[PDB]
Amino acid sequence: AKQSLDVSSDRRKARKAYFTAPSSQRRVLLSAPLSKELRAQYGIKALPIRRDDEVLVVRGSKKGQEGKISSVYRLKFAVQVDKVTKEKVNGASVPINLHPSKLVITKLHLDKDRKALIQRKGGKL
Amino acid sequence: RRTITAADRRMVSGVTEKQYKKGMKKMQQLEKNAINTQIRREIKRVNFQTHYRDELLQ
Amino acid sequence: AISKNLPILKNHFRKHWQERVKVHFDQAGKKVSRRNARATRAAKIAPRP
Amino acid sequence: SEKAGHQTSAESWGTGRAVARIPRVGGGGTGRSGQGAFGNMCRGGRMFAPTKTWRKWNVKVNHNEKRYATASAIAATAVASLVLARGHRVEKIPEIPLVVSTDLESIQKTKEAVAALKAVGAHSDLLKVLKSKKLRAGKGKYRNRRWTQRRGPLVVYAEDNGIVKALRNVPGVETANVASLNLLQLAPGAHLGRFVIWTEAAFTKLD
Amino acid sequence: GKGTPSFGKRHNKSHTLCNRCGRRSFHVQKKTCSSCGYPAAKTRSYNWGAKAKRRHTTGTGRMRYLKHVSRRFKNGFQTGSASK
Amino acid sequence: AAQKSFRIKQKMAKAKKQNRPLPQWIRLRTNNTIRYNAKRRNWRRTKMNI
Amino acid sequence: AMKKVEDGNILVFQVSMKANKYQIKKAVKELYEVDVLKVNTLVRPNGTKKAYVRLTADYDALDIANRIGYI
Amino acid sequence: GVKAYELRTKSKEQLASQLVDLKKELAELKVQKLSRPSLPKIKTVRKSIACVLTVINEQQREAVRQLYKGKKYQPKDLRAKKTRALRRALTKFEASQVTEKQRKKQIAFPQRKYAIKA
RNA sequence: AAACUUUCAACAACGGAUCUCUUGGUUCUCGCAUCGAUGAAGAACGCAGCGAAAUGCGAUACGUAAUGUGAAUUGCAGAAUUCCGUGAAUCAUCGAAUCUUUGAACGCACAUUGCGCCCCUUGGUAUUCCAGGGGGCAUGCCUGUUUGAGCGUCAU
RNA sequence: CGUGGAGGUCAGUGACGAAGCCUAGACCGUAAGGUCGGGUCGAACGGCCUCUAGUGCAGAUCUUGGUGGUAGUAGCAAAUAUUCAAAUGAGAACUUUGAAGACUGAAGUGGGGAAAGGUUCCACGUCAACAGCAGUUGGACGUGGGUUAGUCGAUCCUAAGAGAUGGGGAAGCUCCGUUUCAAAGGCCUGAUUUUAUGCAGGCCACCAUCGAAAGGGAAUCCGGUUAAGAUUCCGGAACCUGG
RNA sequence: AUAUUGGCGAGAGACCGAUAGCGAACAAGUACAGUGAUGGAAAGAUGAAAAGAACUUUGAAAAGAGAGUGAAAAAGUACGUGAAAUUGUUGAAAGGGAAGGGCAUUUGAUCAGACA
Ligand SMILES: [Zn+2]
Repeated sequence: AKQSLDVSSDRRKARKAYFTAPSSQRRVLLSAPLSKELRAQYGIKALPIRRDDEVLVVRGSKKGQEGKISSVYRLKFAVQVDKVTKEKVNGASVPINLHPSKLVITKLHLDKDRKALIQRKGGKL
Repeated sequence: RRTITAADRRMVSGVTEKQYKKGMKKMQQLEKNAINTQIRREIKRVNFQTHYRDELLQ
Repeated sequence: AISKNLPILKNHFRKHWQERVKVHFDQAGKKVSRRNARATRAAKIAPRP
Repeated sequence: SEKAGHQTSAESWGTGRAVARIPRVGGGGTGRSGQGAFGNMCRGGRMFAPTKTWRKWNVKVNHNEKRYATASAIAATAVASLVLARGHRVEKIPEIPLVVSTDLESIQKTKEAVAALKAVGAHSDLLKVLKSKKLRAGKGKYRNRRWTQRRGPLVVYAEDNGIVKALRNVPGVETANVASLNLLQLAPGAHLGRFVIWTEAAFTKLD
Repeated sequence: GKGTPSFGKRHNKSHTLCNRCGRRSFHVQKKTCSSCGYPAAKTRSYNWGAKAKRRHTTGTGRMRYLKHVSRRFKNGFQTGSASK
Repeated sequence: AAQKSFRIKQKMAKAKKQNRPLPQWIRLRTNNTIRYNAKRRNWRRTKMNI
Repeated sequence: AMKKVEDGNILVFQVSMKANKYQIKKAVKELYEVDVLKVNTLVRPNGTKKAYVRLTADYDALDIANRIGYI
Repeated sequence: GVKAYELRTKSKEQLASQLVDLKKELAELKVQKLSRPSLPKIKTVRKSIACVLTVINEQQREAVRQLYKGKKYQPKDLRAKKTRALRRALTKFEASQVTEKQRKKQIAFPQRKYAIKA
């Protein structure tokens, strides 16, 4: 149970601060866990998502289908993954939205200020 | 001497003149439904002329 | 209406008493407010009583 | 609110029309003008004798009555046929008083306190309190009263070194000192008997 | 009549747009707006028009400056540049 | 009238700009419930008071 | 507007609201290095000011309309 | 698409010569817009115009403000715009003025600190 | 005997009740004190690559600069490595800027986007006439500078 | 007996379908009402011991909302009146073209305005709604086009009047009054460029400002021209004012 | 120490759950009426994701019927559940100037105990 009067355990005050979050706070809401390879390779349980990762779906009807993060859509709170494709009736394809809690990252798209993001969280290089 | 029409800008940004007809028909149907339900109410409370005459005395 | 064998009681409620009542819901808010002003006045003046 | 339905200036049309006598929103134009107001029965009016903020929220009890009820509940704790009939699983508990040693007051880790409760016999009671997590019924569940558990055993120390820090987290288990023995904690929901685990520093303080 | 044949003569306006409040309320035959008296100094404020105070009270419109004083107190009314 | 001022012609420009349907790609937005345009008017029915 | 161009030598601009028939005649004299003998402005009802500037005979309007690039 | 971090360093006449190029390029991009559906490139011309015009303005502002360093009445713009109350109230000195009775008394018998213990 | 009327059930309509939901409202408690002539609140008009509103904003116009986060916005259209970076973003932070015509309204007005004044420059041969630009011109009162008025009154 | 919430308990029930809803299907209770089976349905909900209340509807010319019978009924009848052929069209008593027939009959069913309206003006496309029948047509619907002034008006004057200032009333929002009981202003010359003036040097003693798109008022006509614009644009020919 | 139905920032509720709660959960003091002072509404719910129906056929077209999406079109923008008044269809039945109701029973429909 909480022990402060700064944070609120109210349902309306929590869901409002979720649904009207800014587009720089939705980044840390959309996070994903790492693999058994990546967790023992870095030392981080979960990172904020970033486009052009390589990901795997562990819950849902597309379980096992790996892919590449095509465009993280933090307005519909989701992320369209390549090779996660619904054939529309018109012969075209649409990418199917996944929520990033139900993903798992396997091959990461590193960068500076991600090699700092790991090391502030206590990982390796 | 135009290379710009009405339709030239709107064929690029979103809508298409076949789907525009499938949008224009939906507004005029929803304008009917919002003008029906106002006449479903105002006809009851409109005869209340607060300064009537009742023009028959003698 | 003077109905029964009851005590003749006077209630001073002719006025607009509803706009001026103060139901003290503060009674346990401005006690822990006071027990912090007896701590800021215990820390600001540091060894004095 | 004090103007909950009185932000509308209406006045009746007397008698001489074919409509009711209630204050009607005069004027014209929009769909409103012609409705009723100011009544308990009009749509969009005040309620009947509206609920005011000066009720009797808190109520007095004679202090000796409160010390009577607490001393009654403490005595009702120590009968086997009350705490079992209250709803606590006190079946395979060897002694109804259930005094433990005073080394419970120095425990600090919840892993090292839950085993200390399972040893003295709350193993079929913590399971009772965490297999019983159900959802609240009706409109309360969106007023921060969403879940509903049962109540568990109440361990009572005499001077704490993190026993309350240990058992704050586990569901159902409550802590208390012997001063401030709560009637709300001791007969929860007006039913007597509560599976109270005394430590011996408390059980010799209770004298 | 006094009804329909006397509703046809209504053409010449007696109110025009006000320059302070912007609604069709500036009387012309004596030059005084009725939603806020324009050649007078203070706006027409009233306590019996308690709903009318909400139609023109503060917090209604844009507040091009008064929605920054709340933020600008919280940083001590500080000056100078941000940082490096 | 035809001998209008400029205060009226300043307003009739906005009155001619605010007389069109809602743009059709607004309804294709994500959290958009705006079905028709409600403040739309024409000169037959609701006279603007100026 | 492009029928008025080839008839005379009459450029048709949409100008600012605060122009006063002299800043028009001084900036259209400047930005094109042309010479202007008549300017008639009106307020087109979109809140716009449309100026029927007539370039002096010594200049074609089609040469300026092809130099600008709006033909 | 001009950047302020390299636009600060230039001279004044180069910045005027940059603004009188962007004001031509906006005119040409608005000529081309009549015979084309869409042009997203015009926004990076308007923001470049504003990025030059901010740098010119806050260069000249600093050129005046450094000229008025320490002079007794610097102008109404370059004063620190606090509220209306905070300027019409007293300073920290004119509040901390005390007369020579209160000052001599407040250095003669000021507050002492102590405790209550035998 | 059908039609018809009435009763009922299933199926379909009209109709939006009930059930369940909730980024809203109400009431209570706690902390802090900050509008405006450096031009406020309020208002008119205008601004997006494609908006009529809500929101934001001022001819630098759904915004500029600084700082922080470090790879988007998304309805479509576009730049795409600017992606191991002086750097994406309808982001957050906000300390520097513009801030249209107004408004206590401040040159005189106002049912007018009316009409002068003074200075500094620019062109038209140009102290005077015209035009473009830049900054000025209100009243009441306080302190001081300057210039005066009064057989009010003093010295020569 | 029941309803909305609150404290316990049933380690209650539930996506293998919780509430709700329907059933001349069943059972229990004299009843208040409870329980089951079926169809629909898709996320919560009861029992018992207690606590609390914005708690039980047929009515109040009840409030809001919905729908009946009356009923395919009353009717859709002033302004003389329509007809034929063809054309696009899915379709024509109703649109257009022609041909007839008429009417308004110059205090017009004509040609222009003022108030007021505000884009209806005009072209292209179109008929879900509106045009109390119809509809391809329209003052409707969608998107674009259009108003050009040295002279015609406002701007500039003054009327009836409105209204600051000097003041004087008024606790005061503000009230009186408009030249009064104000020390109320502006400019040629010796000075003539130190245009500052020393006097020269004085001239009514005046006076904010608003108030007419029909009063007063400086000057423009013709001929073309546009889908829509004119004494405005084009061509030619005139003027008035300031310099 | 005291007050605070305003502004700003918070924290909670034995309160209400869209005819309630502020007039406003929604482009609300907006749409709208009045010359004006002021008066002032209605209006939330597809689905997990639009995967919003490709294609064929009749029709001038609105749409229909297949086919397809869907866990569900008994979820197709008029979109959760879909009550009643009211209405169509088919079925059952009855009817000499009302219909309804009470007690008993014939006939017709349906339900039943197991006494397996
Ligand atoms: Zn006003």
